[PDB]
Amino acid sequence: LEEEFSYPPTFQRLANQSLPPSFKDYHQFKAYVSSFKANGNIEAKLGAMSEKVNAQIESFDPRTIRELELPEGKFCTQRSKFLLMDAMKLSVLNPAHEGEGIPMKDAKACLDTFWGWKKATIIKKHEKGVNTNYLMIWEQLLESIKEMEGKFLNLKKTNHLKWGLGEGQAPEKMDFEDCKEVPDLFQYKSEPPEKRKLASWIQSEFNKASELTNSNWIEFDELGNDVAPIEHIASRRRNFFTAEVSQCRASEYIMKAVYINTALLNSSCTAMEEYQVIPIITKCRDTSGQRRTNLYGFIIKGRSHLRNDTDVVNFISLEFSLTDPRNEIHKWEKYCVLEIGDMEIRTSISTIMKPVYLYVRTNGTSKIKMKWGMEMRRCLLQSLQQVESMIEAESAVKEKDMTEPFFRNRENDWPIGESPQGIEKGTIGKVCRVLLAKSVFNSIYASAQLEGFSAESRKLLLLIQAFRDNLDPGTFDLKGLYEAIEECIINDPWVLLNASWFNSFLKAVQLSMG
Amino acid sequence: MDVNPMLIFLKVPVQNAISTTFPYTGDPPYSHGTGTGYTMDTVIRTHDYSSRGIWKTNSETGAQQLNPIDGPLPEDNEPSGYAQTDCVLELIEGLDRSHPGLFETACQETIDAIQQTRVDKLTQGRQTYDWTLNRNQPAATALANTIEVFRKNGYKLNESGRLIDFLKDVLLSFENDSMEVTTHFQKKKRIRDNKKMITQRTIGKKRVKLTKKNYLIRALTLNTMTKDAERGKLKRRAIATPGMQIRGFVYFVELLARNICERLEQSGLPVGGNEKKAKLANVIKKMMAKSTDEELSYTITGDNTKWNENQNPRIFLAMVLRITAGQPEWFRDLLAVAPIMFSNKVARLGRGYMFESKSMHLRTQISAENLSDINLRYFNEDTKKKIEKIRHLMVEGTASLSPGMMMGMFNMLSTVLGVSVLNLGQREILKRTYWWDGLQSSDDFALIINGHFKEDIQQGVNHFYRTCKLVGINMSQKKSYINKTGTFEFTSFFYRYGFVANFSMELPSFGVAGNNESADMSIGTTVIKTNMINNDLGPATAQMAIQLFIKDYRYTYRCHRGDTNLETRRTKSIKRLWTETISKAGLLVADGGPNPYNLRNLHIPEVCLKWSLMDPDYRGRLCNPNNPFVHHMEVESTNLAVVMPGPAKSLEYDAVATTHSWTPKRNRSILNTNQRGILEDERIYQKCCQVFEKFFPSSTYRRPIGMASMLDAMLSRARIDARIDLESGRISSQDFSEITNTCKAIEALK
Amino acid sequence: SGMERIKELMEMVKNSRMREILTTTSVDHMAVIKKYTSGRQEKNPALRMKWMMAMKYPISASSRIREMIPEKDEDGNTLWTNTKDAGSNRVLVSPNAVTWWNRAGPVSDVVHYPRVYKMYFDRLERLTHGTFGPVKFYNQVKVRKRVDINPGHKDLTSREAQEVIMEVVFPNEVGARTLSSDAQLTITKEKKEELKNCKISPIMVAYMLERELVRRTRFLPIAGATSSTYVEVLHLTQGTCWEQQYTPGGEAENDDLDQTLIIASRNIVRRSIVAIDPLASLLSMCHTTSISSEPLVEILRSNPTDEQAVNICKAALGIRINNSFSFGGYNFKRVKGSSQRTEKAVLTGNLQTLTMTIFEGYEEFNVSGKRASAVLKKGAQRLIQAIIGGRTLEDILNLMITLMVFSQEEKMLKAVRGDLNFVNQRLNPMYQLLRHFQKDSSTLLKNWGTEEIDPIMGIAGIMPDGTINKTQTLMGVRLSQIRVNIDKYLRVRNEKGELLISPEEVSEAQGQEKLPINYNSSLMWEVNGPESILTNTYHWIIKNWELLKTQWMTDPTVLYNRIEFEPFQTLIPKGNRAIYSGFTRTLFQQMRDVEGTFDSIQIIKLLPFSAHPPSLGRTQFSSFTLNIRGAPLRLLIRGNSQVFNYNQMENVIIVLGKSVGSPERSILTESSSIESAVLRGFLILGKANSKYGPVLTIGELDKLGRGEKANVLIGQGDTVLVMKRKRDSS
Amino acid sequence: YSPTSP
RNA sequence: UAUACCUCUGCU
RNA sequence: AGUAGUAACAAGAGGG
Ligand SMILES: [Zn+2]
Repeated sequence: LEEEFSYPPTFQRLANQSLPPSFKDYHQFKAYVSSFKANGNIEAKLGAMSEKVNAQIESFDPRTIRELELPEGKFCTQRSKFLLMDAMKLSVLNPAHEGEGIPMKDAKACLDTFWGWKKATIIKKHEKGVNTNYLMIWEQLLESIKEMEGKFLNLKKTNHLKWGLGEGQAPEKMDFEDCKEVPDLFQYKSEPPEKRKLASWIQSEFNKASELTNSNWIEFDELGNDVAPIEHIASRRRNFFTAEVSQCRASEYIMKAVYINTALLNSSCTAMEEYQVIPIITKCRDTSGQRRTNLYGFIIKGRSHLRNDTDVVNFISLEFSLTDPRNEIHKWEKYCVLEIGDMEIRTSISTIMKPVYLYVRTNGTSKIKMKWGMEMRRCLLQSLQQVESMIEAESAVKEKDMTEPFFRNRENDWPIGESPQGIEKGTIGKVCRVLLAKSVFNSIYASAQLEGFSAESRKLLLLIQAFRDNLDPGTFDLKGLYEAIEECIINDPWVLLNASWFNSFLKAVQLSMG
Repeated sequence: MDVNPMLIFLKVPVQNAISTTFPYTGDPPYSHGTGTGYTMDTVIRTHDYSSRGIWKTNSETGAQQLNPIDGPLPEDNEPSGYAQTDCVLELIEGLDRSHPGLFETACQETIDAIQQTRVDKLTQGRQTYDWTLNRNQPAATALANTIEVFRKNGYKLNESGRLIDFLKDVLLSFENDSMEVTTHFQKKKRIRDNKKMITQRTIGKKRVKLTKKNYLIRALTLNTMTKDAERGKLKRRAIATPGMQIRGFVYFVELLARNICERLEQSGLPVGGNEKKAKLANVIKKMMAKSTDEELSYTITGDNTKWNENQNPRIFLAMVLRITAGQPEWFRDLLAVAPIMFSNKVARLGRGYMFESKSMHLRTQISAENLSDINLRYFNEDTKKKIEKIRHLMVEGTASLSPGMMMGMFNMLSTVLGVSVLNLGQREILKRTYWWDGLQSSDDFALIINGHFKEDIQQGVNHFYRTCKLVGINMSQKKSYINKTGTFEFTSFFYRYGFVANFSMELPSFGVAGNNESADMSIGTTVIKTNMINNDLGPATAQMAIQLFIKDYRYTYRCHRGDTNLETRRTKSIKRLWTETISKAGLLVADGGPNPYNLRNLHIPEVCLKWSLMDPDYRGRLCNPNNPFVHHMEVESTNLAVVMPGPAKSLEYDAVATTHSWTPKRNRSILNTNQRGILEDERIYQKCCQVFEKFFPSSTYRRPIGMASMLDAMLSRARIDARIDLESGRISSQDFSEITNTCKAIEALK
Repeated sequence: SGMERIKELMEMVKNSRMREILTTTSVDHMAVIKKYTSGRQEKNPALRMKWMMAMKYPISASSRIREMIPEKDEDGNTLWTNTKDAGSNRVLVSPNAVTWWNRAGPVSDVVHYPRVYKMYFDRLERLTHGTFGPVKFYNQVKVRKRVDINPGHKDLTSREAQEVIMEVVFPNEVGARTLSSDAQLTITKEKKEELKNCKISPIMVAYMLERELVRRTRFLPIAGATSSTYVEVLHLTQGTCWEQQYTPGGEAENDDLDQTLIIASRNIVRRSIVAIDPLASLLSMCHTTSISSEPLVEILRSNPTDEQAVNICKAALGIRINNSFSFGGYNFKRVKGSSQRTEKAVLTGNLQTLTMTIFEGYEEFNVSGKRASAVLKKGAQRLIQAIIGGRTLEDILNLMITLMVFSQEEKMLKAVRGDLNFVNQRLNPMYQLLRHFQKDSSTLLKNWGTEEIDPIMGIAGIMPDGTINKTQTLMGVRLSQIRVNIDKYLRVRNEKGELLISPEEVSEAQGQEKLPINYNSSLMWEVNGPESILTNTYHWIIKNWELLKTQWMTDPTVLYNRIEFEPFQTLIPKGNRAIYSGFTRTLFQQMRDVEGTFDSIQIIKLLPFSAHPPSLGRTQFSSFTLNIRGAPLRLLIRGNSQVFNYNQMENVIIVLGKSVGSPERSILTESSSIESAVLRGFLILGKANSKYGPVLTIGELDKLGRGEKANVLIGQGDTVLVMKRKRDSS
Repeated sequence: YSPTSP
């Protein structure tokens, strides 16, 4: 009975070269370790080391510190996959449920509610694009819808459509031997993104996402019957949550996202070579109870041989709107806006005549981005469990279910915005819809910039909280922390607004204190 | 009014509204293209932090190897890897004094594992770099491949079946000077067809002998790639994959480090979330009980910058040898293998780069091997510069990386180093006006410093900070901060006089897992359940989380309820089942049935929950053990999924095996490559194991042990099974001879 | 048969490819090639499934599916194709194939499946037969603790279960080992009988048995019962701010019932001590309290638990203490002391280890066994004295042997020879020492030792040889030929008037209950546990602060003696209650004497420490100690601490991390340079000033003169200027 | 419950 | 060289 | 064009 394990000569020689510098042999170093005994080694070297190696505590006062620097540049453009506040719906009254009926049949039904179309004209060019291709694509689509007979619609690969969907734009792949000597063979552009300046529209968009609407946008599937008393309590509270969230504008964006990304992913997978039309549909229930089918526009899917999870599908989005693009032209850099008709609109006691625009743009997405768009309903969970924890925290202290007081009274309110008058407070329902909008916009505008800004600025927020808790906070390299934050504020509209929100918050804290 | 969610923090403390700072409902960042740019950054940065060290060229590989340890003490706060051997040993000794017998029983437990561990154990685990193919492969294939190439050369000790013998073969294999390997290449034949001649792609294999350098370089190679889906970071970073030669040695080192950490109160590893919070609650409880009413307490929310880059294989060799002092020298030298290979490690530089010509509209790929040869006119300045420095370190396609460590190589021994610094803060060791304790896991730490006055705290911070520097640990001054004990942060746990909830951390786990209809339902209901317990998921939101998961589950698997007006590829067949069924409430959701779940039943699997309500014939079909949809796996991998919060852990779920326990189709891209044949090998191997399991049914539960042949064992079993099946049973006399004749016929075929 | 399996083997051995593999690769190596695959572990399965469920044929299935279900269903859907899945001979298949099977496939017999899946179906049984009570809303304290998550774990090790599983499902392929315990045998025979002829994969049987038998634990935050069946329904029974009262179907195990009977009785006794009429309070709580929704008084009537607090409760109810037991044939009856128990293990002279349940504390037994009797005096592993008589010397000696073993002395353990093995009921280890020494005691008496004694008439000694000696005897051995009452203050005494059980002696140790306790008492706060006492007490002060503030000013002694402060007093160590009250009451009256300085937060903080008759000592305190779950916690007198934390940012008082309520916003803008109510007979003036000399500790403040100022280390690293005021306080 | 906003 | 087609692949 | 963001996609490979 024995056991053996030894180094052959090759490894023995590697063993000898993987030691601290002062040792010539592995057997030697193994003996130094087996016999070592500490005799003030750390204290000695600590006396020897330069006293420039230190961590000086600089105390942290949020009255001392500055606002984050936001970048300068051209203004940030819209970059969502679909229109938000600027969207316009053609709709029909329809008993159909939250996903029933043939999409293109529904779409044609919605079109057939609107007359007063026009010969289309370009009213705002996509400066970097061949705008008459956008014009011809709309007309091609409109006539192909007219002439379709089936469940799905595949457009012919015309020149104007091939262009808008980037057909053939991939450089042809060669072996390096065959192209070694080309002069302008360079490595792909790999600069950091160009900076951009904060613009009005993203704050406006968020205000509208936080509002209530007249329609229930989200239908919920069934639960098992309630039995436990806590389940009855839960369903009571879930009633308040459901209406507050289903009727919020951000939930409409959720359902637009879930529909578009679901339709794109499925068509991307099954119709890889077809230019397939996808109508932008939502179903909703009015507060009056009427069920309704809405049509926002159309999407033309390009080829979709998606292999890697980042691979791109090019698509064209053709979306109705009453918004005049010229009033905010920096918002629409990527779009070519057409004027396609005129609409008679009811008011209180007068009919108004407004022109109908078509926001057109080329765009792209990926399997990973589509996957996360299909899952955007989890935004509901982010807001609601924060709300429910607030209701539950008081319920613990008050020792009663504070659900009904919070939603029906207004004795409890929280700061959630600023007007010229100053800091405005809101009810728990408003808080719910603001946090829902925040979570929905994190999903619409996901970006590495947001990831970096959120994680690093969380540290600065916690430092501010420590001071306000009277816990005597201290930093080591506060300047480096600001750099880690500001490094992430490059060009994204949503991150720029969050950076601004932090400054507004910092400023509001400084006032109430000193 | 302009809405600003941040203004909530005016009233609600940041910890109690922390969910609003986690944007985890959007797709996380992904890398496109190569990680070669990042591997070079890591290799370059690692040497910079160690640049004042001592360069030397390796006898066996020719790679330039920087050694910074016992080098000049640092003189700035920049990241430094100038760890002092004697200071590490003093800390490791202090750990031995404070925990008598720990090292002993830790080594003994590891001794017992080494003696009992079989070669099988390396079939388990994450992917591994395969030197047979210069690519990552599943752990089991890399193991089979190395054993195959070892067998074809002169190495077969692992024939015993015990892992230490495979490890001996690995070290014996470095002496070879002509290691032979088979590659595969595409051959283009021409054949006639009824009446033209068409080209035919086929695959041939060719033997290649390797230099002594070649094999050594390959055996010391660690793959690299970019880490995707990482949260909280603007910029991507590189990650590494160990190879087959080092794996088995790493297993036993980490096993020692694990047995140490299991018994250290200050280690966050390897315990789970709730136990981490208990361990943190204990040192606060302990620090407060050991202090007077006169004393102070501050807490560092701590992060160590450049954590892997500034730890050292040589220092790990010191740790291992000190932790194993007084143990058999074979066991000390066995564990010392992995640190040594890590000191002479070499990093693959990745895919390479892609170039582009706008005038000519073409693209081309270039290997990382070509970065030595190549003109630098193609590259931008930053990349050019990176290539200028990496060339000095380049060795046969790889870059030498003696100092430092890379994320994904090594797990728990670096925490033992950090803990040893925490352990130095005992009152009875420091005997100053200050003292400290805390918890640590990898680069994250929470440190509690107590003292008589605020200036005592400063002394302790500097003493902690500088002692950490003396062993290559660099506390981030940008990302660490300090405040009076009461609030802190630790691996996204938020303490505010007690740990509070961080539910948004878990948001990505709410959804359809993508295993199958059976596993997903159990996984989904359980995610909701454990968050109600562990992260303050309120009952109303949890109810809605059920509603949303059912919606997502129904759409994903096109299994809407049998009375819907929706139209999918599955509605008609599900409609048939619906009208034909008497007790609809018994139909699973995946079969057009209703959702049974509320708060009270999240812990009951669906089939179990609906059993009483099922039509007998539906239930008999659903759970029919003869159905062709299930993969009859091993017991150890039954009801297992893989999930990513850590590296990549396995998630066990509770479910009845049904027709819904199916597996999705395999990826087929390999059919267009030289590796095509691997599919046939797998096809052959599977039938061999399928027939063996008819003679050894228990092999699906407990791996069988034995040096005999698979065929001889089956034959031995066939003879005696036929024996008792007749001698004292219910099989005829002529049949006994009918079987044993076939065993004789088989025995003749050798 | 075994006929078609050897047939297919030969057909495989025909193939040179397979015969190569089947001969070259060993059994050891087959585990490696079994897992040889091109397929990676899917990194993003959620994505891939959404991508793949859009395809026509995303499911792989055994090729024999093509013989079992049609190529096309009645609606025209293609159900299977001939495309082979990569790496196997399975074919790609549509989800419609799964649905067809479930509505038109072959039916099988599965009615015994609940027996294979018992671990799952037991969960549904507990829930189906469970009972719901009301929901209470209150701050819910949750202690992170390792607990069982596998109710019904027929407790075995992993290897033991592997032996069982093999015997049941793979009987012919068992290894060399055998079934070692009666646990492993009865389980194996029950499982073999229950799972008989159940058409299901043996792999699934092996799996479910593995999950069922082995104990599994987890760290989980738990409020209330820790029993496995309550751990199983944490999601349903507790949230952040609510408790859902619930009782799982099935019966509580006696271990659990005993463990929480002790906790409940200790808490009832601890509460009664501090009330005016303890015996009346104890009786009130006994009649209102329930365990697992069973009334406490009927538990006590039928529970044999022998513990001090339980015995005080049984005494108050007039029911007999479990005072006695029988061992070795003789009946032991304890007449003085108490049995504090400790399960540990010790070595013999044979170097064999044994898991004993050694008893602690000075005990006193009257022992009798029909032919002999004895008075025993015992300590922890110490025979202090045994006075033995009997009809026969043989009978006397046998009782002596039994007492020398019942003592658990080290002398007698060192004197054991050989291994201890007796029986097929195997007797517990106290009898293993007895039956050993009953059949031979030669070394026991030689090692026991001998002592000299004074000659007393009626007393004689006994030597190791067996002779009677008047002045020599074996150590501690001499040879020679209950109605209980309980008083108002819960002192339990015998007919003679001697003290049997004292409430002050009751074990201070706490611990979390295994089953829910519901006191249903006005003397008890809503929730169980000490954290609840703290939170509820300071919550009650904030809710009724205005009433209590004027009650502080006008009639203070009525405020101090409120009965809502009594639970708080159980957390204060007995000895400290009086002096803490004197320190507190003095500190308040200073705030009344020194006009201007008024601190509502300081009052609320220290108010519960008033509720005890104060002592007149003049000592100082920088904190009060509170016993919370066995650990002392220190509530600082000056400023915030873990126990009490006023957070001005929230305007909330935080008690052990839990918000206890918001004080009036008046108290945010409330301050004064001078602080009364911190030091007895001193005043805090402000920041430290070196003009008044070096810094002092609080223990060194006695040296100051009436009026002189000084610098003091008052707490939390602060240094402060202090004057000794001239007139004192009531 | 019908939510409302000013 | 251009234009049709045809086959395999969609994490390998 | 567009996606995108420190490097890629804008089909790859083959029937040469
Ligand atoms: Zn649905």
